Amino acid sequence: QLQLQESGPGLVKPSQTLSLTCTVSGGSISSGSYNWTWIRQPAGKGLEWIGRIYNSGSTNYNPSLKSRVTISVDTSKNQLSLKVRSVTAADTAVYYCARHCSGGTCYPKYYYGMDVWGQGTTVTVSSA
Amino acid sequence: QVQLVESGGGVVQPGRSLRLSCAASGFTFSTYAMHWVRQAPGKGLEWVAVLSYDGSNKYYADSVKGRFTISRDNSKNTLYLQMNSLRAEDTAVYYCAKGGSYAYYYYMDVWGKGTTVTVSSASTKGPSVFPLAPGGTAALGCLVKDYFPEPVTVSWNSGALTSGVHTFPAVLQSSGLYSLSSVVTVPSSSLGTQTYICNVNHKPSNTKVDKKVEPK
Amino acid sequence: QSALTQPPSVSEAPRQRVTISCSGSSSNIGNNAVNWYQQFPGKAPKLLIYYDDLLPSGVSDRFSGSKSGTSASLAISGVQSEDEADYYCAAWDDSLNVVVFGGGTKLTVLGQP
Amino acid sequence: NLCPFGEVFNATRFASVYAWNRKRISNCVADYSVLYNSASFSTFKCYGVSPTKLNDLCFTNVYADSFVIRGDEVRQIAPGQTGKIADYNYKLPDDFTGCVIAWNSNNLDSKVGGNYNYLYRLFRKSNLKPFERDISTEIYQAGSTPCNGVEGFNCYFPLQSYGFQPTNGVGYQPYRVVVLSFELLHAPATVCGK
Amino acid sequence: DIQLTQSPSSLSASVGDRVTITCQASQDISNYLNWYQQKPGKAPKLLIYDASNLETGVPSRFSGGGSGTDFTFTITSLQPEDIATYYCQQYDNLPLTFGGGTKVDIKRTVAAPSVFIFPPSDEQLKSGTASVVCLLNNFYPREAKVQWKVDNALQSGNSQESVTEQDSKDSTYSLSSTLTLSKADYEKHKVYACEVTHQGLSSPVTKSFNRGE
Ligand SMILES: *[C@@H]1O[C@H](CO)[C@@H](O[C@@H]2O[C@H](CO)[C@@H](O[C@@H]3O[C@H](CO[C@H]4O[C@H](CO)[C@@H](O)[C@H](O[C@H]5O[C@H](CO)[C@@H](O)[C@H](O)[C@@H]5O)[C@@H]4O)[C@@H](O)[C@H](O[C@H]4O[C@H](CO)[C@@H](O)[C@H](O)[C@@H]4O)[C@@H]3O)[C@H](O)[C@H]2NC(C)=O)[C@H](O)[C@H]1NC(C)=O
Ligand SMILES: *[C@@H]1O[C@H](CO)[C@@H](O)[C@H](O)[C@H]1NC(C)=O
Repeated sequence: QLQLQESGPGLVKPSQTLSLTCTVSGGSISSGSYNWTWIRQPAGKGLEWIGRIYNSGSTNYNPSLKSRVTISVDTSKNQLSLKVRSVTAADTAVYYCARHCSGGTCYPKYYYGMDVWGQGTTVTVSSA
Repeated sequence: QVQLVESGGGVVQPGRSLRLSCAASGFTFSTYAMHWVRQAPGKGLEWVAVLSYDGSNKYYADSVKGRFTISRDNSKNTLYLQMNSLRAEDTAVYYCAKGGSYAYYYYMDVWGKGTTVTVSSASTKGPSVFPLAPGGTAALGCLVKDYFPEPVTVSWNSGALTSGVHTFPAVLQSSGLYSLSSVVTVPSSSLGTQTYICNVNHKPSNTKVDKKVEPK
Repeated sequence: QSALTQPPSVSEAPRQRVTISCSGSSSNIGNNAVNWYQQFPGKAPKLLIYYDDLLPSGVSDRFSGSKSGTSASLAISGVQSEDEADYYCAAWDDSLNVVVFGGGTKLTVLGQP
Repeated sequence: NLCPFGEVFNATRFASVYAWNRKRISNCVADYSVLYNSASFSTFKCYGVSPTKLNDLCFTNVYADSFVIRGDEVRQIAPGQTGKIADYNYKLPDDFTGCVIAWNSNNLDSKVGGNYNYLYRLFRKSNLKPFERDISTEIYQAGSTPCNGVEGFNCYFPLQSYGFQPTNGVGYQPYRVVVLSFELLHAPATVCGK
Repeated sequence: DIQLTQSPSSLSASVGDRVTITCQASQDISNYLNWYQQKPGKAPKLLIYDASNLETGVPSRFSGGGSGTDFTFTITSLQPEDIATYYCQQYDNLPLTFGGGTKVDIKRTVAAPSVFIFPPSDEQLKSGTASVVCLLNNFYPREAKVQWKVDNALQSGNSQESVTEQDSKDSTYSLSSTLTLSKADYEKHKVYACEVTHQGLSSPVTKSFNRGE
């Protein structure tokens, strides 16, 4: 019963900041050997890896998007959030959150695999 | 007929270094793995080190770790063992051994004849040969004293007298030199009409002594 | 980005065998594990093959992964109507410092009425 | 006199591939004709030698390596192969001279709840050299911070078990492998064929 | 590391008897057990490989068995040319480790030593050293005790001894005991004697000489 619940505004206004949430239910977010990543997918095109977060805050982002993205973890609220600043029409995609296992304290021990995904929230970047 | 010819064995003072060499023949030396095994005087067998087919991976024993180094030169088909800072515990007969196919360091299919390494502060000396002069049967012999290093070989009457010959293993005296005795029992009747000479041969110092043992 | 390259679509008859290839370079497939995901219309991707050729519990053993050099492949022996989806290969690229996904391959079983 | 090939193929228990077992075959007449006719083998690939012209070839020593892997991995027991078995468990050199023999052992090495006795190596700092055996169970450190004998972040356990359930597909069912390798030195030949 | 324990350390048996020695491993080593025979002076000769199998040429009198942790080495009919130390050696892992060894004797009817005493040669006394030698010729069993006496004074710390290998033809041993004095101390005392106690002698045998005659 490891489930991830995504929430966010469906429409974001250009040049402003996009903010999503990925609340973890049925377990704890800071448990196994997991890299909590973000992935977006433009409708009809392929998947794009945004970044990740591990340990107690450290992060590594995609260089094409590194300066505009922020990935935090609120352990008390048991959720991770995504911040995308100064958005454009090219940022319109279906955004997922998933967990990536990288260790021996993962259950199940699916090494290097993106274990559990979120349902996906659709973000449309347009002022109208 | 796999051939393993050791060399580089001899005297060495404590704290000094020595380099042994094994010259393999009769098999593709480059593919197989190579071993070094020693056996100290009066002791049992002790595995020293092993190397892989390419020389990349080496494994030693705690008794020699950080003090020995094993290497190889597949072009010259020779195996090396650099022995640095040798102690008296290292005095042994060292053998090289063919290992497994490549990185299979679990076989010791063939052993060399072995070279002997002597860790002592003494110098190579020839032996002094003294007569042990001579019941129904009598005993006589030769005292082969104060030589270094091992070994000596003793025969009687240039090989004619073999029955009743007992050449004892050598003892290491506190001075660092070896002492040995070889005796033979003979009937008393022949003591006055048969001469007995012991043939002591000490290759390390190139000494050959024939000593005539007489009654007094 | 488009480092991993997959054919856009592959189609075969029911109860046949289909191979979805994934071409990359030594910085991704050559020196990193390859993961496969299955994505049905309107849903999130599902982990199908992890660490080159390992199968999770609940995924049909008709699926199998393989990897040689800078290329990976996903095999679905016994194509079924249940198997129509998009399949992505994934791997971490050491040059890009990024989890790279393929363009995806859409499997359409052919014997459909 | 007659080579003990029965003790290798018909052995009651086989070993895990990470701790594959070698038997030394020496000083016996090696009858390879049975294996030739036997239809119980799924793989009988020889490298450097032919199975037919084997009953007139003397060897100084023969070695038999045996282990258990799954079908999709039998292809890796060959020179020039890569994968988890070839890189971390059992590697054959490019100049390997011998035969690789395999057969499906699903009726023996599968329990309904899954046979977990057979292991295989999953992580290693480097590839295995040819004919190398690694049986260490040290915690594989994959990252910066070290591991202290416990699994954790970038800290894995090198050995993993197979499933081996009777319902699995052929490619996931257990297979028993016998790798006969022949060595020829400039030495008298003790293992001859007949 | 893997430790091997051989039992017994040494044994004596009659010709034709069945000899069986054991080798126990500290952990499972499958069947990676080797048995070596080593005659003194010579290099080890491998007789048994992979716990059970016979090396090329080795006679059928030798056999081996076992797997896991407990292994055995058996000579069905012991022969005089089997006098050696037998080692077991595992090759399951590095480091390769050997057993303690089992020395094998040949049970023989008790024979008392023949004791001879030798004065130092006049050639040696010229060099400033005196060596007295006591010979114990052809005896069994190997246990023997030699005590030196210099003017009724028991000597200790100034002698060394050496023993021959068991003769393959008469199954007896021979021992050489050497008392080494300086020439000065040799000329201060007159009576030199070695006392031999042995199972074959119902009382100690003394061989002596008076320095001069
Ligand atoms: C989740 O997210 C985290 C964080 O983003 C990811 O963690 C990172 O993973 C990468 C790749 O898996 C790691 O990079 C590797 O790390 C080591 C660096 O270790 C160095 O320091 C060690 C001691 O501090 C030392 O032991 C290392 O090796 C020594 O010994 C070996 C053999 O004994 C010898 O070969 C070395 O030369 C050293 O002597 C090393 O010094 C590194 O070994 C990796 O290999 C690189 O380097 C070699 C050349 O040395 C090169 O040939 C390789 O191709 C490779 O480029 C590599 O750098 C990184 O450390 C991790 N970082 C953190 C913070 O965890 C994780 O992967 C993510 N998981 C998933 C599933 O997404
Ligand atoms: C194994 O047993 C079968 C009989 O079931 C026999 O035919 C075969 O020869 C045996 N194996 C060997 C190597 O002889």
